[PDB]
Amino acid sequence: GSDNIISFDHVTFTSPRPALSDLSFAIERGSWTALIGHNGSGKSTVSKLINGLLAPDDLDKSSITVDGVKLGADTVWEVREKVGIVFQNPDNQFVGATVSDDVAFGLENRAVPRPEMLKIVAQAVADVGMADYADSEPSNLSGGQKQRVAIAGILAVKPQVIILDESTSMLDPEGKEQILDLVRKIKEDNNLTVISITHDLEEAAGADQVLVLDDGQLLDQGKPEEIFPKVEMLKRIGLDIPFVYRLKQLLKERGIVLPDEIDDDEKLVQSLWQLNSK
Amino acid sequence: AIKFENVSYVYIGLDQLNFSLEEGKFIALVGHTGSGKSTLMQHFNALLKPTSGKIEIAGYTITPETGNKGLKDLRRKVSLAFQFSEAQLFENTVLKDVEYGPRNFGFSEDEAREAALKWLKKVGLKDDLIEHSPFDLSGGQMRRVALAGVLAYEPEIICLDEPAAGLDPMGRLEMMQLFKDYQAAGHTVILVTHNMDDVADYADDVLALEHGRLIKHASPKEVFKDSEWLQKHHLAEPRSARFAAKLEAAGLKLPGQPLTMPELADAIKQSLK
Amino acid sequence: YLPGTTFVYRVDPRAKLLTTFYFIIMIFLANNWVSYLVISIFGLAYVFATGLKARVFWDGVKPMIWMIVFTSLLQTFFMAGGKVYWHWWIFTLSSEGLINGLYVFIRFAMIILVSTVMTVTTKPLEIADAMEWMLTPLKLFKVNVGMISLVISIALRFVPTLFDQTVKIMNAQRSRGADFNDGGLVKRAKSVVPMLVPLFIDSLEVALDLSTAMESRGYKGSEGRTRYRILEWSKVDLIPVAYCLLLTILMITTRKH
Repeated sequence: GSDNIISFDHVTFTSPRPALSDLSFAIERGSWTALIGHNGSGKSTVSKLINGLLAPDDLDKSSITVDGVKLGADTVWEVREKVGIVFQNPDNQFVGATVSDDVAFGLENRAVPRPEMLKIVAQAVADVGMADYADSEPSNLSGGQKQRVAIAGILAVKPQVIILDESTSMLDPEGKEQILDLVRKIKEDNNLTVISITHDLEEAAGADQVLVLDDGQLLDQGKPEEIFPKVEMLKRIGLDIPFVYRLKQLLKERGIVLPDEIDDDEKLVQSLWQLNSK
Repeated sequence: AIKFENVSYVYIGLDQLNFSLEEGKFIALVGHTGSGKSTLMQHFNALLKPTSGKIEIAGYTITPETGNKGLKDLRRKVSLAFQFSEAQLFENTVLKDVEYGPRNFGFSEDEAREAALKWLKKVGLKDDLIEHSPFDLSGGQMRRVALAGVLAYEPEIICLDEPAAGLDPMGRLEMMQLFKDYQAAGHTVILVTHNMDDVADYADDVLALEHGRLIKHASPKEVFKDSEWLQKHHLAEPRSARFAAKLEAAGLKLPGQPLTMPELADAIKQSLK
Repeated sequence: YLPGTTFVYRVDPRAKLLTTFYFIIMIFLANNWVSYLVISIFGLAYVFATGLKARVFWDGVKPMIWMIVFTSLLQTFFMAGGKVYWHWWIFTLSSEGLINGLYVFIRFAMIILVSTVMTVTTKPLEIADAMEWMLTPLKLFKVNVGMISLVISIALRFVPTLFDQTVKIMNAQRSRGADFNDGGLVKRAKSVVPMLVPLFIDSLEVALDLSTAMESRGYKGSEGRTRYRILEWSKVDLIPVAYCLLLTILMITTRKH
């Protein structure tokens, strides 16, 4: 059905112009939905708005109904339990002394007995892939590794929505693929919805749903193969189409037309091979 | 003509460097994370003087026993742009912050202001945004002013740490285009990026380093000729290169290895013809 | 700091801190020759039990010699008299004050000596939670101790990061063309203070982001927590206790009364 719904909402920071205005959208259950757009004007605030950190300016027209629990000042902590966030900067989010302490921070806050905490933290750290660094200090960890630990902290609590607030912005284009693969495998295994608010459209190219934000208002919602062909809209808004679609555009200008169903390297190599054969 | 002979810094470690970078060309300094890029960063203008060898930079000489007197001329000739410049903003006025660069190298007030306005215009920003406080700048705009303070006094050699770390692709493309245009004027840029696609797109000399030592120094078309070498030395590959490898794994021949997007497009167009 | 295999590194840090406090109170308490020698031999026995090289304590003591020698000289000349070797133009060059002078000296030395081991046997996090355990009886006040312990643990790892950010912005400003260190104290009022604000606001932003992350992970106060990292009393933790007790005897059977 529908897991997370925001409708008829608008937020002003504390303030010369509404950052979010009349935003209305929905999230499918157990699907990868990614928000894209120009920097500011919505991307930076949705994550802190979903779990009741920030608040809508007019609570009368609030409609945040994550998992059927209408968000409000009374029931913030239930949403906090049901939604986890991986923030942008990894250095100033690694709370706790070391790994196996950061990952168990949520369990420590939930007041569960220590042996179960040890079991769960060990299993989660093994699942993420930080088994060999189970007791390393944060200084020794190098960049993307830290993010992995953060994901473990989200994974131990058993959430239902994981929001990546530009979690892969400050990493090299190699570790970003590793973190994307890890997140996809975790989504497949634990069966949890993922909302990836990232400016990098490599993540959006593989997402099940993508939502474009213009100036605080949703502009288009659909599958990546349905929206990215509309290159003029993305260029006017201020976004550059991803690798496979940019290549398709280059071949289209080069004098050869390709079907619009192609979405990634697979079936594109097939289309080119068949075209050469035919 | 940057020239390093027997350069080695001790006490991150750098040992036994020997190379020569020419003038009027792009330079990309690629290396593994924490494998010596940051140490070689600060030797270009004697932040960290070498413990051996000699450095020749635009007629200036750097030796281990050289003192701190007269280094302002070298820092004029060679400038650095450190990573995450959003934290180095200093003055109260954006114009004052940008003109703070030339004010330390004998530039008069009128010419300092003229250079500051010219370089804000070249970086673009906005014409009406030159008076607000730098702290009031919104995100990426805060980056665009900072580079101006480094690029105000037309340094002969400019050395850049990752400038596009955390920028949208359009902003990164515009920034790289500006840097290439500046290089086209006769200067040299020494750009450091983990992002390999930028190196493949805009470079002429590639300096592949790892483990605190220099390994390869050659044009980008030559450093990517052996994928086994790249895998062995933990160095990434261009996205177009990976696409070419995947396409070749399907049995389709490509006339020459392409690096940039138009090169791959032309190569596959020739292959189908 | 320095690791090793000596049995001292095995005992509870809380026991280490309690024994250190008791030892500092005893050294502040002993005020005669016999008790001074008792505390001296106990401290040197503790040092030899640690098994560390004498240079490890000597180099740590070296930077703190100015204050101890100045205090010793000031208190010696405040009451010295008696024998005189030579007479200068002003100073009488008294000598009997030594009857306690160097005594006070060695006192501070032992103090630093104990402090020395306290900073070489345990990593700072252990000292932090030992401090939390020692201040636990403060819970009768309205102020809580768990939040203080958590923020101390956070600061003990952000402070090196803050200093690294400071040296980074120093290098950036120097590369831009600024001059800081050789401009004299007169130029420091135009170099460091106007640079101070951006690093402070960056640190404030880092703290705000950390607070946001902690509150978004479910930090419902600091009263219902269940600590993950725990330290338990061992049987070996008895060796510093009886030791302490022995000193108590050798402090009550020889006190000046």
